[PDB]
Amino acid sequence: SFWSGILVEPAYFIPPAEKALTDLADSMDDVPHHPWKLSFKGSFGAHALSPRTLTAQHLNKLVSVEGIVTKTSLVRPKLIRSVHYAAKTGRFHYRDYTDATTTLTTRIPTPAIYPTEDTEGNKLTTEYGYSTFIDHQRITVQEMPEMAPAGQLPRSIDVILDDDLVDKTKPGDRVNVVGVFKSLTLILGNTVYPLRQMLTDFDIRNINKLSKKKDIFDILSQSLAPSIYGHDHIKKAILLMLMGGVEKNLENGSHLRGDINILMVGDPSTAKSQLLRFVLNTASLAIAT
Amino acid sequence: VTIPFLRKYVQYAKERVIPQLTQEAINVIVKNYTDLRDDNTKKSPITARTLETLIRLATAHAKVRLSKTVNKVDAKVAANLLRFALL
Amino acid sequence: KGPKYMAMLQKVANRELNSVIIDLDDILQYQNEKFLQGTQADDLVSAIQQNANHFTELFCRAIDNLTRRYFLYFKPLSQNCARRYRISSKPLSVRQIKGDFLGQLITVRGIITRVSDVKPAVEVIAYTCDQCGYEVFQEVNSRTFTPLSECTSEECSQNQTKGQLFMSTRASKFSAFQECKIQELSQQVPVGHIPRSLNIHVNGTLVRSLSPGDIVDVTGIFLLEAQFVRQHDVEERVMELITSGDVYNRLAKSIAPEIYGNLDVKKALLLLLVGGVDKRVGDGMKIRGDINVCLMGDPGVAKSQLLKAICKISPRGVYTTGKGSSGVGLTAAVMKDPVTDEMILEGGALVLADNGICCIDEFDKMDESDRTAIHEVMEQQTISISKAGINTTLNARTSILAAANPLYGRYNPRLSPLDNINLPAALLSRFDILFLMLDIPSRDDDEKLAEHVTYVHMHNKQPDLDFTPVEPSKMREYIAYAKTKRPVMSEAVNDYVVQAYIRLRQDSKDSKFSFGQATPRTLLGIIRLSQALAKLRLADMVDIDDVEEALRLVRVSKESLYQ
Repeated sequence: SFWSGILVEPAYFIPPAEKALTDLADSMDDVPHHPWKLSFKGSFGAHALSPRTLTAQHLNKLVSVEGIVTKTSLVRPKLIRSVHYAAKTGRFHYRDYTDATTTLTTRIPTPAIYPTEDTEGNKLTTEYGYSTFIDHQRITVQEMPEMAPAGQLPRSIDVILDDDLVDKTKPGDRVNVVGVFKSLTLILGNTVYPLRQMLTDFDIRNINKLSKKKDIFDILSQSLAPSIYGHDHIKKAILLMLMGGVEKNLENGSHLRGDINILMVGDPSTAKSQLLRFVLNTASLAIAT
Repeated sequence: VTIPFLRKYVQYAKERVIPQLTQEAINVIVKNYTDLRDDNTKKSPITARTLETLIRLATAHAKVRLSKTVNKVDAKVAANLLRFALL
Repeated sequence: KGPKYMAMLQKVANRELNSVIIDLDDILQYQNEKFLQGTQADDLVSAIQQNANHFTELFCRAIDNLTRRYFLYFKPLSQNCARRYRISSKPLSVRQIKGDFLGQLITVRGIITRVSDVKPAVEVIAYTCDQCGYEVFQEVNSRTFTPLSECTSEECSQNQTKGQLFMSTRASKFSAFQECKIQELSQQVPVGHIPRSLNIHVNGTLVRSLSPGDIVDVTGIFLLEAQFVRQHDVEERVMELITSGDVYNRLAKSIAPEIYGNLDVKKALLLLLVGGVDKRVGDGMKIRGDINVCLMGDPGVAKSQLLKAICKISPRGVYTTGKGSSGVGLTAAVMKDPVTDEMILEGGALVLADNGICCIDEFDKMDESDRTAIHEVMEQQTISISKAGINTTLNARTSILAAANPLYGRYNPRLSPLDNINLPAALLSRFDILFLMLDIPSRDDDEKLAEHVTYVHMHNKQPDLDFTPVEPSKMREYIAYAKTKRPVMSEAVNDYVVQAYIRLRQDSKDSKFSFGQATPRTLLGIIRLSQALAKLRLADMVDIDDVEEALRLVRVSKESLYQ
């Protein structure tokens, strides 16, 4: 029931668990003298899905979604508490600030005006430094090009980020975010993890049977494009090109290049523009520009 | 041979087998690089980066056959690809 | 004298100074005096470190117990006072800011590339009236403000009339405001990352303590409101590098071992990054104590690897290019600031790399505007500009490493080297060492280069010779220890130097394989290379062994053309 309540109502199940964690942190420590957060991992079942299939259903429920990030905004500090000083008497005052991104449930909106005046009416100053600052980030993530049905458009979503995890995001890397699909539509990302044909046991027997014959390479190079006459050694190099290298990483030094690069020139009469469609439609993942 | 077979072939070679060098394929590629470093006087410049690309392809062929280490014929087919693409 | 703070208050009452400096060492000693007498300490050093903007407005009234004649500033405690009595002042990076340090006093270390002019920023606006006489004063805090045309005096509240108010530029308190961009240090940045910047807003008497082209340690609060600025196990590591024997050849073959041979070219690169001795006559004339090395070669041998290894081992090494933004990447251009309505100057590649190796890849692919600025820092140490907006003299002590190729890619034996090299006589006449790294195909020597590249591509380890390649920190420490040496030439080496110079000048002063002539700058470079060779041997004197090595070096630098 606790598992089902976490999976269907995290707004009513996540704050008592973090209250228990803060009480356990206070009970486990006996020295004198801040909140504590939580994080999850593991299989989700039907909650783990592609962002293009992410729709208006299961709003309140927590969503695990993987993909590729496109943008990472500038780190921006925000005020959650502002302090001030009264020089007429030398006192100190403070005010707190709340919004819809600090709690999972929506609180009653309190638009607290910044104090430009005292309640008595005296002058005051901005005590910059005793007032805490919490930085936030706004990143965008869309689906991976290998799992998505390539030919369509990618759908991206926005993640609002807290102070804690602001140094673990960069564009160009495969990522898997875990958050809550709140709609004031965005996800409140609490857990980020930075990180295709199925193989049977019958296909492995066929590739193990074709591993020791010394006539395999020529017929595999000839079998990629039957609509193009000739050019056997060029597609031999194209076969060696699309399979790859080794990507050797040296110890305490720079990495070594495993990728190969091919440039093709000649008269514009042949199938150089017809070979790119074949290498785009037959590779594992390919991008043509 | 067909379209859904070579994709599985390429990804199984990419995920399982990593090839390593042998003494039988170092000397023939050393001989080929020192013989071409001919082309500089006749038709094309040969650089140091090309040394790296001359064994990358060998490894390639050695992983096309998915053997655990390289062979002399991989360097021979890389030299044959070089003779076709250079001359 | 006696109570120094009351004496400083007497000095500000004598109207001789306008700056107040408060240290934490006196606070620590007063805390020790109060704690050893059994009294309550009630810690100040753990309270000054957080929210100093409230403390600079709160302790100012305690000193005082609109009419501020002085300016209050702070300075933190050093590490020597931190280890004593057993933090608050650590050297912080801009990548080490974490976001949550907004309001702590921080000491940042870095180079300064962008500075602005001193401008008066108002703090309080004074308004005067002729109807009541009560002059009012409003306080501004942001970048902008609005004019208070409505009267808020104590006499116009109980009145029908609400008469016009005027502003006073004399009774209003101003401040010498200046913005600056601190940049991240070169060896403190991580692997692959770029040195991002940060903004520092200074006010008052600290406004002229920041001249661009230097390394600084800035201590201030983080809103950056600076308060104080300053500017600039190991013996076992140097003695175990010395005791192995043949220190010069070991340090030569230790740097860049992923390439084949060329011990002479990279031996002169070792003498190039060790620098030499800067000589001052003390009569208003300074000569260069630097070397500038050319690498002219045909393709096929590696050129960017040696250049990258020199910039990776030596600190403040900046990689440049031939075309692109190079025209603005070698001089200070002008641009509009996106945070405020002012024009700032963008610095080139010669200003963030002040004391170090400045390298140029594809030297013949540049233009005349790049060459006229490269030759100016190649001859002497100051940048001179004459365009509209800035007319200053920029100090720069850099070592020029250049990599070039001929007119037709490779060399030509039927062509003269003055016709093979497209650079003019004044450029290579200033160049003391030019390396004709020419490749010649052979039967025996090419196999070793092939064996070496297959050995380094087989695995990351070096060949099994009876020598171990030294890590970057040890020879970096050796270069920093050898740089403080000041060698003095003798008379027995003087009589060899003048005879070799006379013979070289007579031999130089006109055929098919000839190039250039003997200049006194080459003699000065020979003297500088002999000083660098004596500095590498950590000697106080220059022996006869350095000049005979330097002449052999400069003659074998051109001896490869006969092959």
